[PDB]
Amino acid sequence: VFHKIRNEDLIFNESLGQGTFTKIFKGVRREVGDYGQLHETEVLLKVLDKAHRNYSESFFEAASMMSKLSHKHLVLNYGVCFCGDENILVQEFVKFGSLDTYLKKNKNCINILWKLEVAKQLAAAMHFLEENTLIHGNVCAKNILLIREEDRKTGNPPFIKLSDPGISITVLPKDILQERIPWVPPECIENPKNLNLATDKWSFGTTLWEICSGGDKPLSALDSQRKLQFYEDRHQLPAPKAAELANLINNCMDYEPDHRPSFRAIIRDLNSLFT
Ligand SMILES: Cc1ccc(Nc2nc(N)nc(CN(C)Cc3ccc(Br)s3)n2)cc1
Repeated sequence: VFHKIRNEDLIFNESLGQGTFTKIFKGVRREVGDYGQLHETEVLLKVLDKAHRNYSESFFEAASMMSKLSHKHLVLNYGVCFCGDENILVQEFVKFGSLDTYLKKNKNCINILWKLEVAKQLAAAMHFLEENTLIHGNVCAKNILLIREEDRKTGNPPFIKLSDPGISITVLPKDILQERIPWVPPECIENPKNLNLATDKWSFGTTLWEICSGGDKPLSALDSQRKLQFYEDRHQLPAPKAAELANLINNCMDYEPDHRPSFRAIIRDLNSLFT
């Protein structure tokens, strides 16, 4: 059960765009913080129409269950505003935003070791979720949030978090799942009830492809029908431009869900690259 935030303490400043049946804003939350200090905290606001009751309930149940598992690589949600005809998730505002946009804005002038570090951090988050048997179901590079850039002087690496899960693919329209190929795995295209921890291993592979491809979207040239044929003919993605993780990508994007490796195994594989 999330902390309730009053509409009166939320200021909406910028309209940023949309997610899946959500509207996204930058704003400020007025709050009493540590030592009783009054703060105006920057927040990322995700707004759902309460008339889409099934979507809203799925969205907030997913955010709540994940926010019960505090972890350094899982986004902080401050709470929720049951805000009239809308329900609003109040999330921390991450300074550098989504990783796919970041990589594009930096023109993929990012070395493989940076990419490896981000993959290790995501894998650490996913291992924690796996140990907690919590399915995320929407792993993608847009949901990797960059808290801090690398600092070459100190040797500090970039630092990421994984965003909230959003509406479950067990509730979303089939057309949305197909648009989300190749993040949504083939078994969930066949039947969304096949959602399983194995789903996240597949999507982790697709996410690593995105990271290695500078924020390109795999299969962007394919409409939904060509994306179905992609899975029918059992194709794999092409090796990304930075090919060091291509084997891992393909091992995670296994058409047999039960064969996808555990996140402990994935981490050991990541740790073994470059001796
Ligand atoms: C330009 C800029 C810079 C930083 C941030 N900060 C941020 N903080 C959080 N917590 N999450 C996100 C990304 N998630 C996927 C929500 C969004 C979906 C669509 C958009 Br557009 S933002 N961005 C946002 C915009």
